[PDB]
Amino acid sequence: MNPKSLTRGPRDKPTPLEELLPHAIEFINQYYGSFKEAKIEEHLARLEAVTKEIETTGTYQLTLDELIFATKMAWRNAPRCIGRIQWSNLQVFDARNCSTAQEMFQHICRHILYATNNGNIRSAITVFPQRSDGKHDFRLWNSQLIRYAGYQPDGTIRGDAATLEFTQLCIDLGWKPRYGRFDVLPLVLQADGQDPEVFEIPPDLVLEVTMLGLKWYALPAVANMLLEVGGLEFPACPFNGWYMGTENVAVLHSFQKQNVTIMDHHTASESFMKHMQNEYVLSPFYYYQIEPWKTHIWQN
Amino acid sequence: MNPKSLTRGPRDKPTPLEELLPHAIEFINQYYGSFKEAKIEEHLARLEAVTKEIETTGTYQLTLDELIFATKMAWRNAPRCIGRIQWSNLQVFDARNCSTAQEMFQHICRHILYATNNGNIRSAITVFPQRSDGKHDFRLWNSQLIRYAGYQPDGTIRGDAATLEFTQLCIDLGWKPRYGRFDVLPLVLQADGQDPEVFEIPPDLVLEVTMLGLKWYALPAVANMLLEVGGLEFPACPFNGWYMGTENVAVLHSFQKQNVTIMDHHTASESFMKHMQNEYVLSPFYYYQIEPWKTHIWQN
Ligand code: HEM
Ligand code: HEM
Ligand SMILES: Oc1ccc(-n2ccnc2)cc1
Ligand SMILES: Oc1ccc(-n2ccnc2)cc1
Repeated sequence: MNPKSLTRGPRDKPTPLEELLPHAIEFINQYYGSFKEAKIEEHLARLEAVTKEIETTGTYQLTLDELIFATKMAWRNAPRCIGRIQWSNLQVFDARNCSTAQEMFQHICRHILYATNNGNIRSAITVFPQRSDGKHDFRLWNSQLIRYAGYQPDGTIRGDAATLEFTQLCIDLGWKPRYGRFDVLPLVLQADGQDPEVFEIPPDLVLEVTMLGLKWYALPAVANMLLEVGGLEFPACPFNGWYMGTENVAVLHSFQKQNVTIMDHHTASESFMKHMQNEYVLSPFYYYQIEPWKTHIWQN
Repeated sequence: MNPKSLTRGPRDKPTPLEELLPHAIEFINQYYGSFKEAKIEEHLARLEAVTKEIETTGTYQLTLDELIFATKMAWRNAPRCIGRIQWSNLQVFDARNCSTAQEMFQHICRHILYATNNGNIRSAITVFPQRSDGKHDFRLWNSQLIRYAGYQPDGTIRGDAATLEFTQLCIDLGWKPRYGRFDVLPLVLQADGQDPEVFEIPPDLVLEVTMLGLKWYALPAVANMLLEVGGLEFPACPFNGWYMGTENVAVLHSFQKQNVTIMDHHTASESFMKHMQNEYVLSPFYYYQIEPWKTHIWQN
């Protein structure tokens, strides 16, 4: 077996041109090939401009349309994603001009607003600036945009056991811990390679389904993966879908009763129909990363 | 003399409760004693929960923090390890929820990525699921994560003489032998007691220092030892440090010239300083095991 690593790690220098160029050329071919027999002269013109740009700046910028295509192909290329059957139902937010953690926060607020849509969940991805030298990365330190804290004496955990470590990190970063079963964690946002800053999510932005005391948030958003395309790496690119029912009877009932989208049969059929409507190593690809608190060099 | 065996062998049944319990109790004491005079009520609460768990499930689970403490104390307890002077400089990856060999492979990929760190080596250990009945062991059959193959007519060996036997095993397992001096061996990974599966390491994951033709890999990682803690046994727990210069002038020069960490005086001083920064029979312990191809019962 020759599996590939599903993880893409940090860099300390820009991707070498002899490495970047072949990957860019190949992505551009994939993009223009999606037009089948059309746009040969456009394809060649784009190859030229991208090459000059790489040779002159050391890197290159995707067009918006190339970016959109890439986010959708990367989704189509996600082996375990059940939602990838309707990969054309994806809203893209272009945050590649983002500079600060405060601005990252506002972009994420918009994403959560749009995607949650009062319960009528819509799939979205927000793409922050691409990796340059690897010393100025944008990262979300959260695993998901919305997730409950987990607190550890008897060895048992209150909250989400999966967030024990990250929760402790937020505390260490000055976040004030409640100790409930359902405390929504703050966003921990890193911009331009700087130390991360901590932002509470406005509670009204968090839609929850009450199930006994049980409760859960409506929006499943992956915060911590990296988008690769044409040799470019985007270490900050949160995306969301909607929940599968499986990840109990009460749950399937409560989401449906509160009108929050889940992947039931009707939704599967509806979203696939909408997908077919739009019809009028793997790359690009979403990689896992190393948890950033294990690799970050603190400014202070 | 009453030396202890440095080897810990296989089991065919779970550790008996009358044996496990005293060891768990003692480890918990060691863990809470590291808090000196604090957390007496927490200590007692943990003793209770661990005992009930052992009595009800036949075993118990460490908290993440207990696991981390154990990996570091086991390192501190390693008699021949020169690096143990800075035992607090250890990154822990928790893979105790691993199920398959494919997943083991991805965890090891992450470990190699993190630890190699483009040459700025960082010490890490990845802990796979603990032994249950001894019939579902996770094992790495390699002695090191990265090591060159050794090929034997005149009785001389091409490659690493220390891997003659394991190399032959990989071939028997269907791995296609080149016959160079520096062929990186595949990972041979056993999950849940099943027959091992063979995985080529992605070449880009392997950092090498070119010294004449001489060459060598940057990352020294022990693949085949067992971590013991509180009566629990972890038969798969690869860890790495960085090389000592001694294990030639050209070598010390080439690593330093390519910026790959070795235990020179500066590094010794730097890592010890970082260690002191963190300051704000033996158990736990790393045991040797019997080479698994000598004990494994083939499913097919
Ligand atoms: C519209 C609803 C969607 C559904 C129902 C869905 C469902 C899932 C499920 C069930 C998994 C597997 C998780 C596990 O292993 O337990 C998954 C993984 C994943 N999803 Fe989605 N997803 C959706 C949208 C998206 C979107 C919009 C993207 C990205 C543009 C995406 C990218 C991924 C990736 C990269 C993974 C993990 C890697 C892998 O699949 O191997 N998904 N998704
Ligand atoms: C950071 C750099 C490190 C250095 C320079 C270092 C160096 C060494 C050396 C020189 C040996 C002796 C090998 C021989 O006998 O020829 C050794 C053995 C060993 N090391 Fe390390 N080591 C490091 C990190 C680690 C880590 C991270 C662990 C585990 C968490 C570890 C655990 C051991 C064990 C168990 C042995 C063999 C048993 C024994 O010491 O008797 N070492 N190490
Ligand atoms: O913990 C999570 C959350 C959301 C996930 N997801 C959303 C869309 N696709 C996967 C996956 C895993
Ligand atoms: O053959 C090896 C490789 C690495 C080793 N090591 C790494 C860290 N500590 C020991 C020891 C022996």
